[PDB]
Amino acid sequence: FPQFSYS
Amino acid sequence: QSLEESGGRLVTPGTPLTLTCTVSGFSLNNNAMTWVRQAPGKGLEWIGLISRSGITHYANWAKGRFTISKTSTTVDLKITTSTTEDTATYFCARVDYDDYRDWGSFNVWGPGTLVTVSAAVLTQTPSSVSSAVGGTVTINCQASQSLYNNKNLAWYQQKPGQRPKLLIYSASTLASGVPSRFSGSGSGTQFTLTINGVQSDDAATYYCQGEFSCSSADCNAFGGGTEVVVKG
Ligand SMILES: [Cl-]
Repeated sequence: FPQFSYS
Repeated sequence: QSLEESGGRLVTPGTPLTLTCTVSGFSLNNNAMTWVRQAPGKGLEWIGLISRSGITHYANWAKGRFTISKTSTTVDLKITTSTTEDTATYFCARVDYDDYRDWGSFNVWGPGTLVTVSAAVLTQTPSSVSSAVGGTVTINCQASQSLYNNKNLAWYQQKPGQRPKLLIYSASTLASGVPSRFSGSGSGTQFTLTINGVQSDDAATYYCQGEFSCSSADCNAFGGGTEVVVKG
């Protein structure tokens, strides 16, 4: 979280 | 509070091209940006997004043929190679999340920039509907997989030739300045948009949009949209 900030 | 986009570009097949989205009244340091395209006469389709720290995510169709980069005030979309299938209006939009919660939605939209070159699905029904003024309109959105947080389904309105406008987010939350005659419901993989007392100004196309889990699917997708006509 935020799931966008991790690949 | 506002996004600005570059002009319309008439290009040859096979030639690289960069679209710009300029941001007024916030920093991309604290905001994620997403790109969405729409070919003429057709519906919204998600391309990808850039996180606050700068991590990119693409739809599966788009991976490799689009690159999203940014500075603090501007985000870009490089089209590596341009085909006829890239003929579309490309919108940028602010991605609605912060450090505490993730609303899933896109709440500020650019005016779009036309480009003429010359799994997770949302099934949205019906494809079109006609309503008497004062009538009731239901639109259904059906996921193929549960959405991020179970409920990050948003609805947008789009009048012809105008950008999309956010109405409902997290399934049932009415956006700023949206009339209460709109309301949304559902959970899991079934959601409905209702218009109770439809008005001549409600004539538009409505898209549902769902946030999924990035590590099992495209991070977002849209329904195919519903054309709503109002008979008066
Ligand atoms: Cl260029």
